[PDB]
Formats: sequence, structure tokens, C-alpha cells
Amino acid sequence: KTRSSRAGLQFPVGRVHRLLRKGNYSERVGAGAPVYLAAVLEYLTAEILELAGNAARDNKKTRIIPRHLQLAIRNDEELNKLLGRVTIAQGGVLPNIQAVLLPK
Amino acid sequence: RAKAKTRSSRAGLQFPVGRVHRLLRKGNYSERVGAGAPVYLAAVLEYLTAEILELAGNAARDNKKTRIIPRHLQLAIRNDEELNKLLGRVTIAQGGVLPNIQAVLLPK
Amino acid sequence: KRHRKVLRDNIQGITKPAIRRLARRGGVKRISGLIYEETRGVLKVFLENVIRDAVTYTEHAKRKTVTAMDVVYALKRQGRTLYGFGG
Amino acid sequence: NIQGITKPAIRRLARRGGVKRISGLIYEETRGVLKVFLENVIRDAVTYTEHAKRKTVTAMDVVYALKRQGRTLYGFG
Amino acid sequence: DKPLSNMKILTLGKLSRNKDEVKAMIEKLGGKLTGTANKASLCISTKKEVEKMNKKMEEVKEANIRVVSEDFLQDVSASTKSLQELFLAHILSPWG
Amino acid sequence: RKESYSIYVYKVLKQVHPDTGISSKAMGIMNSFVNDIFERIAGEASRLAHYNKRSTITSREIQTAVRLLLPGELAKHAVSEGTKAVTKYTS
Amino acid sequence: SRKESYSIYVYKVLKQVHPDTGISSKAMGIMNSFVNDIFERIAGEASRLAHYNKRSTITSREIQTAVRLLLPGELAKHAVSEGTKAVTKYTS
Amino acid sequence: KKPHRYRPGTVALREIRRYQKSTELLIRKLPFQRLVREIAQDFKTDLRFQSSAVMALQEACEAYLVGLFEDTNLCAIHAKRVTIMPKDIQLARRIRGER
Amino acid sequence: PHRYRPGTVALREIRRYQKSTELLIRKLPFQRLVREIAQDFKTDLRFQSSAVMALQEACEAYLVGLFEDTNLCAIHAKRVTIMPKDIQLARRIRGE
DNA sequence: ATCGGATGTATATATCTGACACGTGCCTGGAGACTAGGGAGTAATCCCCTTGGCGGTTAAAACGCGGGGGACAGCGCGTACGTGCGTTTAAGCGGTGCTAGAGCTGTCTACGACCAATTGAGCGGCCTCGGCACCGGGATTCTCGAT
DNA sequence: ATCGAGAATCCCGGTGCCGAGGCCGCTCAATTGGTCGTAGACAGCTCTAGCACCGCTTAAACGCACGTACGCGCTGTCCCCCGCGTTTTAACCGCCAAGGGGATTACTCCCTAGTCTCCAGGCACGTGTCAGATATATACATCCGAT
Repeated sequence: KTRSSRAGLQFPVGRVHRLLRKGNYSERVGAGAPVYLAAVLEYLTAEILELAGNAARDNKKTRIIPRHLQLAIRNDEELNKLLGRVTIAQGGVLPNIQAVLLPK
Repeated sequence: RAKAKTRSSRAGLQFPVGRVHRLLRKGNYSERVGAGAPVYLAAVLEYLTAEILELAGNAARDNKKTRIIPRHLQLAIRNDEELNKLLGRVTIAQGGVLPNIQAVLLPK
Repeated sequence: KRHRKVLRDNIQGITKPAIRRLARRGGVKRISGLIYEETRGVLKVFLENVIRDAVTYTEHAKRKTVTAMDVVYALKRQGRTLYGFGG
Repeated sequence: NIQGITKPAIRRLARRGGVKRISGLIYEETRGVLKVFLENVIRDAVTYTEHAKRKTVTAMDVVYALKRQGRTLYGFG
Repeated sequence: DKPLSNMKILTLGKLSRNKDEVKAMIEKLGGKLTGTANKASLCISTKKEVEKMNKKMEEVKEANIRVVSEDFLQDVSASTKSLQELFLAHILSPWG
Repeated sequence: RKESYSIYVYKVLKQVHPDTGISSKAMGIMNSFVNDIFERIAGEASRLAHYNKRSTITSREIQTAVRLLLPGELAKHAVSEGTKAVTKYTS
Repeated sequence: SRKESYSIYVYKVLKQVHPDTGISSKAMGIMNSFVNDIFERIAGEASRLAHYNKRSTITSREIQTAVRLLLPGELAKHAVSEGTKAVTKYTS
Repeated sequence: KKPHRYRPGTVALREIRRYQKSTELLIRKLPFQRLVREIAQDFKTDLRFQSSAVMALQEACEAYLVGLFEDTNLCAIHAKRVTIMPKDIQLARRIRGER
Repeated sequence: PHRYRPGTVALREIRRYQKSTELLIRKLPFQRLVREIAQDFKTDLRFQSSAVMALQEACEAYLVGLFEDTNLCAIHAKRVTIMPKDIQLARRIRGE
């Protein structure tokens, strides 16, 4: 069996426990910690890819590319708040013009 | 046994090489902590501490006080470019601010 | 057994002249009258964030009392590290 | 060498930044800023490289330099 | 929800809401803006284009493309009304 | 040899958007993102243990670190997912 | 019950830079905060360096590097010289 | 004999010299403390504070608003205004990335 | 002959360069600059090719973000022309 | 305001190539089934520092009133930067080829975790006195309405 | 414009106090000083990816002209905000009281580090299909005089 399958996760609980121990984050790591963490990472992964796939589907493209990740992350308030200082390689920027700059 | 000798006194430091070595282990920073590391770190802490108190005592003397107080720490820090660069996101309790009026605000 | 009645509108406890004094320390010569409510808005947003984190450190400790350390840790993680209450 | 950051290349950056009109003093100012920005990232990345006893600067050396300055760059990690 | 999900929407003439607001409403509702007179599902203007029967609105008429007021989209956003009601109770054109 | 998260990311992608694929650059960004968020939560969970003199990161240090790091509905939903997972895993 | 602080070492250093000068308890509390902050910055960076290079041990080399990253310019060169001079003395 | 009056802004400059020289906490202790309790009760009922925890909150707030007012002042001066206005605060916060 | 008015093509360029994601500085001169700056902190270096790409992505992103802040400072002054004082303001508010 | 021209754009259709999705073999790390000792959950006791409350003084806040100096609208005009052409150069590409050095491998020894016995160093408390704060009175600075 | 009041500031000096420097116990954590296992320093090898350099294309940078719309210095004028006198209100201080809960000690048992054995997961690396990049012609979307 596997700890991921007992949790019902796709994320790798076994690997997460080993990385928590090996990173020297603490003297000890309780069995529930990597389960909770793998669940949280999986959820945030799904929450980004939800939006990134919508951005791709807004467009004609069928595969996610860095542009779609940037548009997703900056359109969503809470992801932009979580990732405010992050730069995404090949993201570009949001389509954005200040109204004062237009004709009339 | 031989007479006990503090690692601080071997290094010619005032800062506690013993306590620093303890904290480097118990802070979980690594599996292992090499015997020179606490000496090097203690020397660096001591140097920076002396560098601040150097300037702070001068500011207290210039303000004609024999005692360093939080105001002099703030003034001494914001008067040195590399300390202010090291501490640009630090707030000092009871520090106040540099005396500074933007030149345009003064009367003609 | 006891309780206290819920506190209301204490944001207006931040007096007009208190805001003026802060701006004077900040080197401001002249203040437009619209600044005060805007400033109260900013201060309330700042305090909400610092308190939410500090209360979370207090809850994590299973304490009921918010400590200076809870506040210092909140400020530290928000990149506004305060010296003079730690140690 | 810094003049190899061409005038139109700075205009393109300002355009991506949404800037409509650009006073010509901006180019030399921006060249100055950029050189300071590169100096701090390169000096940190080179410090990671040299710490590791390498002569070749890795992508990870640049990523760690940016990450410690909080300009966290994804995609190369 | 997105009622205009597959629909093309022509904008003609004067609007009180500017072009970008009307385009933003079309996008928020899931539809596609155009300026081309003969390929839309809906046409949009103030009263003026039908009130004058301007040459572009005569093309919309010969295309039998139904016409709604600029502010009728505000109801398409603001209420649970069916598409037919939003194009019958709300209509400018005598054709459609 | 060189471990990553890429296949678990791909399995999550298959759950949220079955038809969608993901470019290698985008997959590299997901590996970057997962490692960042992991380092944030693990760093903060560590600091929580030290402030409370605990030796152990338990699920509760994670839960608190998550409540600290995430804004609003991401925080509320993430905590629910952690609660669901640890509940399900416990039996 | 027993606390610990840097306060006596702070005091010793003070007597060395400025013999005549005293220091307030609040100023001393600030120095204890500062010493702990800088200790945690340096040790934190030294941990990352060790981890990035798969080294399990923090050594003087990791500290010397962490200092060139954290401190600005001349303050760094002096700190690195002081750290070096202290270790060569301690090696005796 | 007309009463003595300083011309406008002259006393404001003297206040700046005064409140930059001093280190006093400028907000009234007790109204600040009531504001802390009033906000806190939105996250958890019947909390308590160490008195020093309230002091730390005030020291943070005073430093934070003072710093923001310096940036606001630069924004006003850059627009050739002497007078700070809410658009300066909104600008200063947006360039800081606090919004 | 025909001519666009001043500012029309600048707006057309803003839309274009905000829509695309390519790096905007020519690769080779940026790479050449990176080598000159590195040569002072250590002689006889080499770079991974990807490492120069990471630096270019960093520099372009940082400058673009700085130009957005600069744009606000000019607009605040009621200018539309950015000027060195705007960069100096934005950087000073950022605390650079 | 409309309207025509133009011209820059986003749109269908067609190819085609190289990136990604899937299939394979395998090797190493997770996971199953133990063991055992110490981390931390729970009880119980203490006392401290917090929260509530009361009465009195007087510092600060709120308020009202001028009035002058600042914000900001309008605007005349000098110029500096946008748009566009003809010019030229250096970036790019795809080539080759070399070799430094990043990477993995194998050995072995230097050191740092470990334990334990030992003792001076740093902390917790009690002082006591002098640096500072506090008026009280004083001289100096700077501002303002005269000129 | 340079010159008198006058208002606030900065400056002496007697008081008197409580926060800082010092001194003493003494508990414990740092040191002394012994194993021993392994992290990592070092040597050797190997192969890949960074650097060098080459010739040709054509995109991009450059330099030039020109005109227009912008920046911005100037004036008016309107009203807001500052400075100053009065009223009032609540912040502040001292002191009083109860008891919530923060800190501590002590148990005991749950669980998580740790070892060993097993095998399936997930990686490295083949490979063929088709998403989307690159035209290429097309049908708009929107700008600019000209009316």
C-alpha cells in the first residue's frame, strides 16, 4: 500500500516525510505532518492549474505555457497576494494601460 | 585535569564561543557544526556590536550624555550607510527619526 | 462570572491632532483635511494584519494572553522587525 | 559596454511597463540603475559559485542570489 | 454565469457607456464583440442608430439581426431573465 | 537520479482539466512553485516549533504555518483540505 | 527558573570602545534583539549554503561566505578580517 | 497694538523641529489600547494582552505611519504641492507594493 | 502622405509588447554586459547558458516593474512624459 | 458629426516538425513489521499581572474664527521628443572544434558527535549612589511688522 | 529694506531620586578529555557544454528631419488650512481589588526514530504523433483628415 493512497492524495506523502526529516526543519516529524502538507500542496497546485487551464481555454491553446500561469496568478487576488514578489520566467505582464494615457 | 580555559579566551573574544556553539547545534541549522564556526561567528557578532557601540557612544557624547539610550542607537545607525543598509527594515523602539526637513519647505 | 460589552468606533480614538503629530514627525508642513479618514483606514489595515498573525501565534501556543513575543514574531514575518521587546 | 543596452531596447521595456512618452535623460539614468541591479545579483551569484569551488556560474547560483534578495525567479530552479 | 457564451455582438453608433465598458460587459457575459454589420447574433446601440435608420443599421435590418439598447446589457448582467425576454421585452428594432 | 514533482503535478492536471497538456517550461515553473511553498511552510513550521520549545513538527505546526502564510480563502480552504486528508489517512 | 542574554558581553565590548560610557537597560534590550537577529540571519544563510552543496556540516567556510552575502561592502571586509583573525588565533 | 501672530506654516515648521527632536509616543496610550482590543475581538473572543505587547503594537504603528508620511511627503513635493493629499498616500502604498 | 499623430504608435507598441512575452534586450549585448560586471568580482569565470537567461529574465522584469512605478509618478505630477526624477522617486519610495 | 481611405490587425486555411505524452526496464527508496525510550499531553498547584474600577487634575481635543498663501485652473509659447525614412552594422544563426572543468568514482583519515566527570561563569538578588530629569530663572535666537 | 519687540528656544544650577554598576551566591552548563564512525578532502578519470571563431543575412539600431503637443512658467482667485483664543472632556495617575491563566513540576504512555527486509514506484530514456509555430491570403477594427 502507500501513505498517499491511504490519504487519497496524488501528491507523494512518502517523499514529503523524507524531505521534512532531511531538511533539518526539526528534531522530529509526526506522521500527520507530511499528510497535511502534501494535501495543502496538492490543493494549491490544483487551485493554480484550475485558473491556468481556464486562461489557456480563454485562448485557443490546449497546453499550459508560462504566459497562462502569469495571467492566472495576477488575475487572482489571493494568488497575487501569495506570490507578489515572485517573477515567472516568460510570464510577460498583464494587459494594462493607465486611462490618462488614451486619446481624448 | 588541566585548568579550564574558555574558548572565548583562546580566540581573544568577549562574546561567548561556548553559548554560540550550543545555539548552532540546538537551532537545527545543520547535522554538524565545525569547531571553527562558533569562533568565526562570535568574532563577527562582536565586531558588529563594537561597530554600533562605537558610533552610539559618539552620538551620546555629542548629545552630552554619558549613557547610551535608544535614541543614540537610532541616530548612530541612520548616520552610517552600511549599518542603515544592513538595518533598513528594522524599527528601534524609542528611536524616533533623523532630524530632517525637505529643503523646499523652508521659508524664502 | 463576567464579560465586557463589545467595543465600538475606537478608530476615532486616533485623534485629528495625533495624526497631525505623526505627520509632523514625518516632516509634513501642510495637511489636507481629507488625510485623516484615509490614515485611519491605513492604520486599521496594518493593525488587522499584525494582530491576526500575533493572535495566531498565541492560539498556537494554546495561550489566551497575547505576548510581546507574539507581536514581535508577527512584525518579523511581515518584514517590519522591531527591536526592544525580544530577548 | 553598457551602451550596448540600446536606446530602442530601453523603449521596449518602458512600453511593456505601459509608458507612453519618455524624456531622453531616462536612457542614461536607466543604464545606471540596471548596472547597479546587475552588480548586486552578480556579486551574490559569484559568491555562491566561488563558495562551491566552481568556476562555472550555474543557473542555481543566479536563482539563489535573486531568492535571497527576494526577487524570487521561478522556472530555472 | 455567462449567458452570451457563444454569441457575437455588434456595437453601432453612440453609446453612453464607452466602447471598453460595453466590450467588458460582453466579455464578462461570455460573448464576442464585433464592428462588422452582417455576422453578429445581436446588435447594440443607443436609440440613435434605429431612430435614424442609419445605413449600418439598414444592413443589420436586411441581415434581420435583432437590436438591443446599450443599457439592456445592464439587465443581462443584473437579473435572472431568460435570453428571449432580454431580446423581446428589451428590444429596439421592429425586425429581429 | 534527479527527483521532481512533475508526475504528481501531471496527475493533478488530469483531475482539473482532462484534455489539457503542459509545456516543459510550465512544468519547470510548477516544480519551482511547489518547492517555494514547501520551503515557506516548512521554514515557518520550524520557527513555530522553536518558539514553543517543541522538538516535533506535528500536523498542528503545519496548520498554524498555513494559517500564517496564506491569505483569506486560500487559507480557509487549504486548512479544510489538510483536515480532510489527515482525517481520511487516520483510518 | 533561568534566562540567558548577551548583556554581559555587550557590556564588556562597551567598556573597550568607550571606557567612560554607560548603557541603559532599554538600549541593552535592543542590543540583545540585534545580536539575536544577526545570529539568526548568519546561521540561516550558512544552513542554506551547506544544504545547497549537500554538506552536512556548517564550518567556518560557510560562515565566512554567509557574511560576504549578508553584510554590505567595507563592513563585510572588516567582519571577514575579524572572523579570520579570531580563527587563526584560536587555532594556536 | 495687534496681537502677535506667526505667519502660516511657521509654527508647523517649529512643530516638525520639536516632534523630530523628541522620542515620545505621539498617540494617546489608552485610545490606542482600546483600538487594539476592538480589532482583536474580530479574530478571537475574550483575549488578553501583556502590557508590553500593546507597547510593541504602538511602536510598530507609529514607526509605520511616520515612514509612510515621509514617502507621502516626497509624493506631494514631487507634484510641486506642499500639502499632502490622499492620492499621495495611495501612490506611496502602491509603489511600496502594500497594494 | 499619411502619418499617425504623436502617441498613437506608442499606444500601439504598449499593446504589442504587453501582449507578447519574449525577452526585449538583444541576447548577445546583454550577455556581454553580464561578463564585464562579473569580471570585476572574479576574473576567468564561465557561465551556464541558462544562467544568463535567468539574469535577463530578472533584469527585464525588474526594469519593467520599475517603469510601471515611474509611470505612476509622472501621472501623479500630471505629466505623461516620464523623467529621471520619477525613477528617483519610485526607487526612494521602494527604499532601493 | 460622418466617411472615406489605409493600413495594422486578427482571422481562416494549410504543413510539418520537434516537443510531449506514453511505454519500457529497472533499481532504490518507501513501506511493512517490528522495537523502546523520551516528548509532550494532562493534573495539579501558585502567584502574578492582568483586567475593572474609582476619583481628581489638568493636558489635549474640539471647537470657532479669521485671513493669507497655497492649489489649481487657464494659457502662451518655446522645444524636445514622436513618427518615418534612408542608412549601416552587428546580432543572429548554424556551423565547426577544442578543452576546461563539472561531475562521478574510490580511499582513508580528521574531526566532531558522543559520554561523564568536574568547577567557574553567568545569572538572580540587594543594594547605593550619581546621571539624569525637573523646574526656575536666565540669556539668545529668530521671527515678524514695522520701515 | 534694515530695524525694535517678543516670543520661543536654548542654556545655568540646585535637588533629589531610582535606574545602572557593582558584588555575592551558586547552580549547570561549558570544558576537559577519552572513543570511533563517517563526512568530506582529495585523486583520478570522462565526457559535455562553454568558449572560441567563422561567413552571411536581414532585423534592428542608428542618424536625420519636422512638427506638434507637451511641459511649464505665469496670474488670477478662490477657500482651505493654519494659527490662536476658549471650552470641555477624557487621558492620565494612584490605588484599590479579584482571580484567570501563565509557569512550573511530575507521570506515563503514545509514537516516532530506528533497523531490516521487499518490491513497485518513478525515474531515464526510447519514439511517433499532433499542437501549435509559420506563413499567406484574407476580412476586419480603428485611426485622420476632410468634409
